[PDB]
Amino acid sequence: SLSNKLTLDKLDVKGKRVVMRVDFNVPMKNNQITNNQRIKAAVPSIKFCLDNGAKSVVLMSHLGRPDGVPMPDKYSLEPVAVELKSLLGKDVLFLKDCVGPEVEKACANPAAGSVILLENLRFHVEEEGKGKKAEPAKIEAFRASLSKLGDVYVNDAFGTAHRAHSSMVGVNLPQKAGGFLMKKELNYFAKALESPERPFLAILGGAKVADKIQLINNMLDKVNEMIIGGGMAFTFLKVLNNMEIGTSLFDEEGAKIVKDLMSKAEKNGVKITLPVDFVTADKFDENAKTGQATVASGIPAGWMGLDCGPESSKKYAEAVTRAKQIVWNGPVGVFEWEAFARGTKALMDEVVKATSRGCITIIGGDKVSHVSTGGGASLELLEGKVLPGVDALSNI
Repeated sequence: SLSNKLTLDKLDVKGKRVVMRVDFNVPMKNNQITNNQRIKAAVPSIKFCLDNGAKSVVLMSHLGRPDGVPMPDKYSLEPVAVELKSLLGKDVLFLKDCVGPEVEKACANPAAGSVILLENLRFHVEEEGKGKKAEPAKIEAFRASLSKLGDVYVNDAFGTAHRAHSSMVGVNLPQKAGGFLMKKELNYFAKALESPERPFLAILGGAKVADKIQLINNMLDKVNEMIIGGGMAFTFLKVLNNMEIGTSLFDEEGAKIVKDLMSKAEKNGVKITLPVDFVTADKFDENAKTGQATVASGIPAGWMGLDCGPESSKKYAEAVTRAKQIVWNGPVGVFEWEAFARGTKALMDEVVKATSRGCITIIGGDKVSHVSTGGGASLELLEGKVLPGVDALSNI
């Protein structure tokens, strides 16, 4: 909801220093970024600021969960600065901290047009307001320091909008505006949820049932169809079909409530699509020996299902084909491992094809309508919850 919040499009930034919270919390391997989507997504906001004469843009974010200990050897934002420099065609000055005298001096009056990226906010216990306990006078000093780094604050950190952390809710500046990414994300989910195109399909995958209960319930009140996929589905199939599932994931708490989810699906007229066949593995390994199973065959003892199989992909494809809107959150298989990526890659293929014929296609965690930068924050929007990062924006 941004009708009564200040937004970047109406913020005057000419000759002003902008401190901007972003979600640059990007997947990483051996200090190489493996998905730069979250960095690219902040670009419109940054460039609007530069193009309208900001004196500076100070970007701040966390990365991973270093729990309030400075971990520059493992969870440094420095690779992001390098990546952002390409994206912008502008020098990015990387500061090895995010608060204190040195950072304050670097941000006091930078050369016109400067883009500055601070180090991981979570190197300070005062950001989360807890660590692996915070002191109010320390949290206050942390926040007072971030508040010096610009004249105006912008929150473009949609992916972190569910976290009531100091950089998200604690910044004390007269004007705190929602960025273009904040707006775009909220608009898309608001349209999808309040004015859906129909049939409305949700594809939900993931490992467990018990932590997805509220999500599933809230989705059942809005959708026409739901795919339940990923390791979750083994819980449903053991309960509903007494499928023999081997060593695959089994949610003992979620098993107890599958009856109730299906009851809600039924009274709402929601067609549930579960997988019907599987790619099995002999261990939880990328280079495990692999096989095949169906619901009817069962999964042989000692083996686990790590991807859906080809007939499940035809069934998932039936539901995609009928859809005019799709919201997909969670994997249907362990696609980080190529042997177990076919179900996900096939489903992505159908979803891309649906976008080509006019289907609204929303993915979370240009061949689709909207690739969300929010995993958890979007999961929170889908369960009907408030976003502290949005609430804390200044009102008009």
